[PDB]
Amino acid sequence: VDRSNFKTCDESSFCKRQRSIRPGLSPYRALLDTLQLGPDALTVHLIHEVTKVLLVLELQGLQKNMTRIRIDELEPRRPRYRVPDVLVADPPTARLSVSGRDDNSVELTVAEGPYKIILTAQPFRLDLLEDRSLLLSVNARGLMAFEHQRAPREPGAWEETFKTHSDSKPYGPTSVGLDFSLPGMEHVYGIPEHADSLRLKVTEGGEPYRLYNLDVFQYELNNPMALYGSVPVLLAHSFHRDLGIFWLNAAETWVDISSNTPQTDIRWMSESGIIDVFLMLGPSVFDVFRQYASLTGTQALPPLFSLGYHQSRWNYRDEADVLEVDQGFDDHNMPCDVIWLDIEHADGKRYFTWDPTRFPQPLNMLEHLASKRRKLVAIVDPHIKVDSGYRVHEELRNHGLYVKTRDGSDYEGWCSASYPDFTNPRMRAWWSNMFSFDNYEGSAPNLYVWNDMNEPSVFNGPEVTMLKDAVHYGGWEHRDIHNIYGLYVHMATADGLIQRSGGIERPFVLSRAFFSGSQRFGAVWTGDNTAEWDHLKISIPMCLSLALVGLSFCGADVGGFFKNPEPELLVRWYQMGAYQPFFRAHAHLDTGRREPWLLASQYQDAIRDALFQRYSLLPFWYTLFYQAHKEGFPVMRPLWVQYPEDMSTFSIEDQFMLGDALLIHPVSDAGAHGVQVYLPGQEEVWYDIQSYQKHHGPQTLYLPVTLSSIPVFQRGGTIVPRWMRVRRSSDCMKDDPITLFVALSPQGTAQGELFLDDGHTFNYQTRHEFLLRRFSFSGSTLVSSSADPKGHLETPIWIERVVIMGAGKPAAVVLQTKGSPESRLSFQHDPETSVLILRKPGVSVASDWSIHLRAS
Amino acid sequence: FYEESKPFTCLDGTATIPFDQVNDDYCDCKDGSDEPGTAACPNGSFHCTNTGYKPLYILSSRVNDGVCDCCDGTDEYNSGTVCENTCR
Ligand SMILES: *[C@@H]1O[C@H](CO)[C@@H](O[C@@H]2O[C@H](CO)[C@@H](O)[C@H](O)[C@H]2NC(C)=O)[C@H](O)[C@H]1NC(C)=O
Ligand SMILES: COCCCCCCCCCN1C[C@H](O)[C@@H](O)[C@H](O)[C@H]1CO
Ligand SMILES: [Ca+2]
Ligand SMILES: [Ca+2]
Repeated sequence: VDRSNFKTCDESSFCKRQRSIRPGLSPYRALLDTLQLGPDALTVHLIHEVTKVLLVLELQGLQKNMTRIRIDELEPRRPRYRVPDVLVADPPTARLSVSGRDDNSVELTVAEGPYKIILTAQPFRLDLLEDRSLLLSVNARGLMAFEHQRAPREPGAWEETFKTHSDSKPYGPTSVGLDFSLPGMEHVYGIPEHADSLRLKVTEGGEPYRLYNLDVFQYELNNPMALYGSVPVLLAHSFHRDLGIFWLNAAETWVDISSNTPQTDIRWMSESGIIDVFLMLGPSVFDVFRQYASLTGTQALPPLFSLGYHQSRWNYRDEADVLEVDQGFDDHNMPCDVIWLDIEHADGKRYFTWDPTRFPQPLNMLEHLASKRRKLVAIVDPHIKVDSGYRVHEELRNHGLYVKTRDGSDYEGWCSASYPDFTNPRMRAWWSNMFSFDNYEGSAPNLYVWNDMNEPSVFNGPEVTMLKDAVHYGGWEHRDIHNIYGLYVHMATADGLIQRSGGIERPFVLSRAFFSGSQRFGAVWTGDNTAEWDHLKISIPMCLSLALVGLSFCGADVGGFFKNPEPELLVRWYQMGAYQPFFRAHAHLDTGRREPWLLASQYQDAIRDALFQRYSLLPFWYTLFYQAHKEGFPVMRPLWVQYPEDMSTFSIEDQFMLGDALLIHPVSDAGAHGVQVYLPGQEEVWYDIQSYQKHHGPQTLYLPVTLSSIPVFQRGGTIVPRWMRVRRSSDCMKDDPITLFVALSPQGTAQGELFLDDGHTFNYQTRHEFLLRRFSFSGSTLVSSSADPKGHLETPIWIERVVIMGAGKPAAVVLQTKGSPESRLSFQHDPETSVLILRKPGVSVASDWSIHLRAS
Repeated sequence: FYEESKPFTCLDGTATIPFDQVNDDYCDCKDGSDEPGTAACPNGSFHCTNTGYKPLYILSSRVNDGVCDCCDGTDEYNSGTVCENTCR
């Protein structure tokens, strides 16, 4: 990376001004005579003792253990930005009652308790408690700073230059900032996107973490530089409790983290807008996930194919190359659901077009892929070539839908191109309509989309993005809206794919840039990584930081984007990627071809094995995504989420869990012959899924590995569903029989769910056409029951096999199901591993049934 | 009185099963020899008879996968993809 192209805090005048304020007595005080209390909010005026500027605090108790704090100017020269379209609803409130009051303090009870809020007038402070336990303090270090809007027109407070770019800054200094104290918290996470550790570092002696969507060429590791996306949500975990802080601000934001009896302090500093913060009081991490999901929504349910394997590069040359790649997967018995078309497929990077030499017959190419039951993804970026012959440009120019400069002319980034104003709802409607099959000529139902460079990336712009003083819908400046620009591109594209099908088909859109709420629109990836071992390692903490803040559909380019990976690294990357939510191999223009059959046989075989593992686990992945969509729980999880009292798991980032059932420790070092696997849980057992060897927790196991090894353990007490008949794509498999893998707990019990639907439409929601089954094992009986009786589905899917780990040899196996006579199943048992295989149950997955193991 | 027919033995000698477990859509033989007509075995093969032309073998996982693998279309017999004969 070239660090000189990106501002450090000292080079961002508002960060330098805010950060220069050091801990001390706050000049802000609440004027308690102005206090007003209603059923939905408490309001009170605050005053800066020196400047005499008046602010208004709107304090609200909310349902589901949350508190909202909003601070704005009492009499502003002009309205300040308030983030739209991120919140899914107006949050239901909880009544605040005065339970104590003196000349300097007011104690408020939330509903009928146990939560309480103490407002201190001088210096202004808020304390949040549950009964007598102090959870969080606000402005404890006196770092609140609210720069009021001065008469429009010291160093860099007004006009400001960065390199050769001048920001005219018409409104001058308007930054806002506030600090929070977390007693008992030593571990904090979130605020992606940074190529850094899962457990966030203290920023005291260096740079704060930066949240400003930026295109960072050849980004480096273990540093706080802002990357492509920004989710201003921070989670705090201890043995005793979980808390979350959601700072709803779309402007450039810097986050300072400091430690201190153990306590972590967090400071947020934003360029513009209001102070709008949600405190999510848990108490469990799952309660924090539900709290945050109630505010910004849940992960969109991916169509099943998008959970398969994706093959990409910059670029497949032409139709013949795409068809050869497609045929290559089949000739080498490697499954693949999607083939991707990067920027060279279009007519000279005019999006929604096709190069007439490379792709003369796109509908025919799509029909060929459809005959193989595969899909294609085409790239569509939010920069429009300034060309009078280009219909998209002509329409956007004619309708005035581009981002403008202050003089009212359409902004042009030279290399020229204009930028549609995705903050304008009419522009988003126009964009969505461009995805109709009539408008996007050459597109078909098996064509999906990739939104790249949507930070927006502007080659000749400051920090490779848009000028701060560009003008958007409603007269807002680019500085006010920056971090939601990408999200709007993602949202409008997803809406386009839904609309083109008449509202029936679920979308699939991959986006580079993102914000809070982006989980509602599709997948994201960690951008332009590098073909190196440390970038393979960092894919875990980066996608975990994303999972914690609601973005479950995350991945990193398999093999690395830049440079040529050695074959061993490519194998380990396929193994890692096979156990991550978004699974795509991708590569830069100047790299050698790396389709997996180009390697020597040993490497091809290890890659095929990884692909087979992923495809067989599709029913499990689909069920975890359904649970993310319904509950807001992450798909990929840090171990501390499942073991909140195990302090040894709090910083782990070389392993992760999928739901509560699988623990994964991918090999991530060249020449490794073993891995140290931490298997947590005081009364827990773990089964090595390859050998069926049982291991008791808590322990660190040194597991031997070969090139084809993927260290995966199933937790005792779980039931994992698989499609053991691996075919060429997920569409081929989606009506096939299921094998249930039952891992018995030490108490001889297990449970697990399975979600099934048609794999691609909204029929599960509009017609309740789906199944949600619960499988439960206890005593010597395995039972299938409905986990949601509203869901009905006509399906040929049946149970072909049951594999029970930790079981003794029965004398007889009996299956009962309504409408059939009692059945006797044959079985096989390995006494060394205590693995029992039940042959061909033969029952519909839609039916209730029971299998009883008789000791007879 | 009545003599019973003998059971099926896997071509690899790993098991002996009644002929009702042959093409019963469950894999009983380690070599896949009990399921030549279905997608049940991970190492099985399906024979494209391609009457009049060169016969071909395909992977068992390509039986009723909804994709036309045999030129005679016999690999797709219960999938909802109706394959045309393209052997010529
Ligand atoms: C809201 O907060 C309350 C209080 O912390 C939660 O209730 C507690 O849940 C824990 C388990 O996490 C129990 O040990 C306590 O006994 C419960 N306390 C009380 C007073 O009920 C509650 O679950 C939270 N609710 C939501 C929706 O997040
Ligand atoms: C200082 O930088 C000098 C070099 C910069 C030159 C322009 C590079 C444009 C690349 C755009 N785009 C970025 C995506 O993250 C990739 O996944 C994708 O393959 C690629 C092509 O569409
Ligand atoms: Ca059989
Ligand atoms: Ca077929």
